Amino acid sequence: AGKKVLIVYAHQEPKSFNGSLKNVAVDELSRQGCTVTVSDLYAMNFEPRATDKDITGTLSNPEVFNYGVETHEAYKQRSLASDITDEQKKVREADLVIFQFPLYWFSVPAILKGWMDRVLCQGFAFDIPFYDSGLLQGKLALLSVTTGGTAEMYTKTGVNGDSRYFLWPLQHGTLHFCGFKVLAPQISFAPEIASEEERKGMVAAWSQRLQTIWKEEPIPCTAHWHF
Amino acid sequence: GKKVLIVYAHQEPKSFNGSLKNVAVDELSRQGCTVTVSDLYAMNFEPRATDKDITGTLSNPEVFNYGVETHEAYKQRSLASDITDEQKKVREADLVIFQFPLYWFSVPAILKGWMDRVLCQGFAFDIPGFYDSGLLQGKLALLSVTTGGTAEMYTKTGVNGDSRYFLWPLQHGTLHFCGFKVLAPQISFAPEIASEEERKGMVAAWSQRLQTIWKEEPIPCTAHWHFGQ
Ligand SMILES: Cc1cc2nc3c(=O)[nH]c(=O)nc-3n(C[C@H](O)[C@H](O)[C@H](O)COP(=O)(O)OP(=O)(O)OC[C@H]3O[C@@H](n4cnc5c(N)ncnc54)[C@H](O)[C@@H]3O)c2cc1C
Ligand SMILES: Cc1cc2nc3c(=O)[nH]c(=O)nc-3n(C[C@H](O)[C@H](O)[C@H](O)COP(=O)(O)OP(=O)(O)OC[C@H]3O[C@@H](n4cnc5c(N)ncnc54)[C@H](O)[C@@H]3O)c2cc1C
Ligand SMILES: NC(=O)c1cc(N2CC2)c([N+](=O)[O-])cc1[N+](=O)[O-]
Ligand SMILES: NC(=O)c1cc(N2CC2)c([N+](=O)[O-])cc1[N+](=O)[O-]
Ligand SMILES: [Zn+2]
Ligand SMILES: [Zn+2]
Repeated sequence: AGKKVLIVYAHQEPKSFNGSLKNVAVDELSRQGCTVTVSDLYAMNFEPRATDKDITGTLSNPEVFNYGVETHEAYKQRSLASDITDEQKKVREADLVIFQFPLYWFSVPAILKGWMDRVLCQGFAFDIPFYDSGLLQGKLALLSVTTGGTAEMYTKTGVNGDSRYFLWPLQHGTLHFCGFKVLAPQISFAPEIASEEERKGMVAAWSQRLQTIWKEEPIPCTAHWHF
Repeated sequence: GKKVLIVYAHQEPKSFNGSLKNVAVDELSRQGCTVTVSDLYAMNFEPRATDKDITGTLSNPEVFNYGVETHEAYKQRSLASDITDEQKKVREADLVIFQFPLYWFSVPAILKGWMDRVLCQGFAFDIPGFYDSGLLQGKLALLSVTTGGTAEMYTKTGVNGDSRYFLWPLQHGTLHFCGFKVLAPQISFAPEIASEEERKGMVAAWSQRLQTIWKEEPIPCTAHWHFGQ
């Protein structure tokens, strides 16, 4: 009872296939009785750049600027920019964080990379001394990604290599590092090339999966699993 | 008459990344290379991929698709001038160096947005016309990366796994995809942790390698190189 879900959504176009996957997730989780929140990064015009503007008032060291150190101190002293702290409050509350994005250069769009860079700061998401000691432990995360390339292109012997290869920085380097349990990713291959029956199939496979995500076991987020 | 582009992503000129950038400029300049630096934070480079990147009529205003609309805008010469400025720098370069701190096992978002917006279809690749037939064929690229984690942490049985694991999306998914020959990356491990002499050692090791980069062969940018299966 009482689950909270955050969808971090990174697509420019509401009528896009990513938009449809986002809306189906909202409708399905909402129908289940979940509390749902969406961060529509493009709609918020989310700032992706990691700068000194992220710290309100005086800097820890004005002579030489170190983003990691200065955000860590600002977090502790409650003087991070309000857009960062609004996102952190959403993450703190969520039991599950879904990231919904098109694959850009085997990775996340820059706007979503900037959300990770700015929101997941030391003191909040991890400290030194991460992974299993990571501060977001107990939370689930699940990447829902769309690609331009077909499934066949993303195999061990295909041009792009296994899709698990590009997931490692996101799943292990980021999500696991912060203490998340990672659910198996949802990959919708090459929707722009797909038939309208296929696109419907992939959208329904997504909603079908959402009906039972609370029963899913996390993946073993290991080198072995990805490689 | 070699031309070099450094795409540089650090907020602070006094940083370790700034030092590596400066010795690259100094050393390449001393050899007689033509050198350009794109200092992204200093340019306040726009990382977001939006419809502002296209001037003039969208091909399909009703449903906006960034890849389609930028491809068409490239061909029509209606991309925003900050994108076209960077493309002219890439077009002219024999060697592109990326210099950046590792952020979440990847590039900082500002540099990610440079890749997302500069390397568009028609310019960097076509469908078909990618990997070994990518449009930037004949050009060299080199990642010069700094990390918070030490070398021990970035081994096969280290906490982070091998450093080559995180290089795949950049080296293969992006640089090789666009037709670049990729040189072996320069990784400067954990400079904030290092001693004064070890930081100097790492700077001098970069300088020293640059003296001879024109003699280097590219790596085999393969799954086996990155992953050893
Ligand atoms: C900078 C950049 C870098 C990229 N790098 C990579 C990369 O490294 N690797 C890779 O594989 N790809 C890459 N791509 C391709 C990219 O991942 C795809 O273009 C994207 O995933 C397609 O998803 P979409 O939401 O944008 O689809 P859309 O084009 O918006 O939708 C596909 C079709 O589905 C339709 N649709 C919408 N909703 C529904 C619904 N309810 N039911 C049925 N149909 C519907 C739409 O009308 C549309 O025709 C890159 C693209 C860009 C722009
Ligand atoms: C959002 C974020 C995400 C991150 N994710 C990762 C990650 O996934 N993995 C990881 O390993 N790390 C990660 N880090 C750490 C990051 O990679 C390091 O902080 C960065 O690489 C350190 O490089 P720097 O240039 O900033 O060093 P600096 O902060 O500048 O410090 C290095 C020292 O070298 C000194 N120095 C400068 N020039 C010279 C010179 N000429 N000779 C001798 N000494 C000199 C400086 O004064 C300084 O004391 C992350 C950091 C942030 C903020
Ligand atoms: N269709 C594809 O296979 C494709 C398409 C694009 N662009 C056209 C959308 C990109 N990409 O931009 O990196 C990459 C791939 N890819 O398989 O690595
Ligand atoms: N020093 C490290 O070990 C380190 C430090 C940082 N931050 C403090 C600079 C990050 N990181 O930001 O995810 C990651 C790692 N890491 O090895 O995966
Ligand atoms: Zn892991
Ligand atoms: Zn390759």
